[PDB]
Amino acid sequence: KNIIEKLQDIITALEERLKPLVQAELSVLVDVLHWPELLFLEGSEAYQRCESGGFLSKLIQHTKDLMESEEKLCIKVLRTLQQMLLKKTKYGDRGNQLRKMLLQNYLQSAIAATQCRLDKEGATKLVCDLITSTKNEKIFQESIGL
Amino acid sequence: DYRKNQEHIAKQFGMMQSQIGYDILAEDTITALLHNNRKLLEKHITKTEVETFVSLVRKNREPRFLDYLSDLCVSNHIAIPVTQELICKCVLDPKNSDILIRTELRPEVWLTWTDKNNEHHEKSVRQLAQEARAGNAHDENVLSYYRYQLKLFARMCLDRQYLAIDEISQQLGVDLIFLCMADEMLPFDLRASFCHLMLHVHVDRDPQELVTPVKFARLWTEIPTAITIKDYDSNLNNKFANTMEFVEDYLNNVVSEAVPFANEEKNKLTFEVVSLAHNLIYFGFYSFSELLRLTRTLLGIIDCDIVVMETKLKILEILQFILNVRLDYRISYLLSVFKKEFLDRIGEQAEAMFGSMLEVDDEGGRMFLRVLIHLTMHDYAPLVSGALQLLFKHFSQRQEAMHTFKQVQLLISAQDVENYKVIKSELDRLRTMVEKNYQIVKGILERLNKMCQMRKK
Repeated sequence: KNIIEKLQDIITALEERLKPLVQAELSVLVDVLHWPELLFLEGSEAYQRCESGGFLSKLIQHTKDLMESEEKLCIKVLRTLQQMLLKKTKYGDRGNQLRKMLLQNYLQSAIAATQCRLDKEGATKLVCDLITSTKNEKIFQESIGL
Repeated sequence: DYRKNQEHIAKQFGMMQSQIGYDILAEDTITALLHNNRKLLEKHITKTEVETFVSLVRKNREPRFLDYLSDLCVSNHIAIPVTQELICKCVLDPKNSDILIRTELRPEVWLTWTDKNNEHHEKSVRQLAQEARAGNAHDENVLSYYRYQLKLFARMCLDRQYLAIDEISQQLGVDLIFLCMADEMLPFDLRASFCHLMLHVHVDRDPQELVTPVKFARLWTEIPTAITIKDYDSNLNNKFANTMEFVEDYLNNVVSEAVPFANEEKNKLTFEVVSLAHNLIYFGFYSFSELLRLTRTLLGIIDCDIVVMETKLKILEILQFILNVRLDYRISYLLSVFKKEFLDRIGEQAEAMFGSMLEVDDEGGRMFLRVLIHLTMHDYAPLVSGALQLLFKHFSQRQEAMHTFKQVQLLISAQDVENYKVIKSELDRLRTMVEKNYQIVKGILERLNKMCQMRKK
């Protein structure tokens, strides 16, 4: 019947509405990754292990030695890492409150700072290793983007 | 770990095969060589080799030969249908049915063995376990032989080797396996072996089947007026109830401890129970309502050794299946809202759905993120990959839900839609026949081909 038209219209409207908050959720995840130690219990061995950006180094190593394992995972990790070092901006007043609530629940010159932190983690070697090993279009292109 | 070197060594294999059974470390070496090269196993494994191995096991009566024979059934821990069939044929004949220790239930469990001297010794299962715990040559040998025989029997039935399962199940019933496993007095190794045997001989049998959480196609009439949390399970609506109860109790008891993965004896039992739970969940026996609590317990048994890594990977897979079920429930809720509409209120309902009972956690989701972060720092590559995937998925559920809703293809159409039910009915018999006359299969294939712009639909 014609109910397919109404269903598709409702789906399109819902997707358009949810678009403002998808980026907010992605930013919330990026922020959570930015300061991983903020989540784990303070004073625990994980706090010290993750104190010096341990999660960052582990993710960098996995991405470097993970291109063959799963291209999608490597691409997503690279995109998230680039978004983290790519500043931030208001995701819309409608989704601003949602992002704030999500950050609160999941967690009880700045560009230069994060760039230097990523460099210390060893993102330079990551990008150069991705570049000078792979012909896959997305892999090399996203390494250039990073 | 050398394909080229393995092939070069295998080039001259007849000499090694002939010099087997002379007390030299060659039979084990030969088995190790033919452990990964499925092609090598096919080329060098035949009836003669299996018969020679069986004769050597009978003569020596030592567990090592049985373990070596069992290890040949599984190649790369995936399958070996030709080798598995040959091993089952060689080790299932009544004539060879003398090197396997029989088990029976008496008013308890009793194991009967033929002894190396062609004797007939029957010992109580509980009494045998007590003697083995005390420590004795005969008791230790009996326990080791029983463990190796159970492992070999379970391996022989790997995947769907019905030709051997049909006999193994009758030899050791599901009820007997459940009674033996739920003892807590026998050594942990024997309990783990029994659990593995039960999982691989009475869980993955013909009745059970795999389940796909995210059913991309849904029936228009199926969608109800309103889908409650229980609705997603009530609408869906077996016999191993005691097995499920034992699994749940063991998992809960493991969770209610400090350093849950500490004792190797209990570590093996946990690694077997987790595998059984994963198989049951993937089989669809459990429901969403109980699935939430099971996932909460599993996560609690991971927060804050190859066996430990494997158990963590299995728990991660179970959690991923639970997340897929949750995404399916969200899609069902959206479809139910759309059907109720028959605007903006639907927008509010959608925004409130993906924001709550439908949450796999106990601290507002913080537990899942903490567990994923801790696992990410781990060593095992599969564990790291799974943790990274789960972390990147959890915080991006809205996009995945929207994409799923964009792939749902309702079948509200007329009898043409009923063609979908007809196709499902045909595929049921097709899969049943594939698991295990040819006229029915040919007719089903012809009908499917005939059924297959309408081509896109």
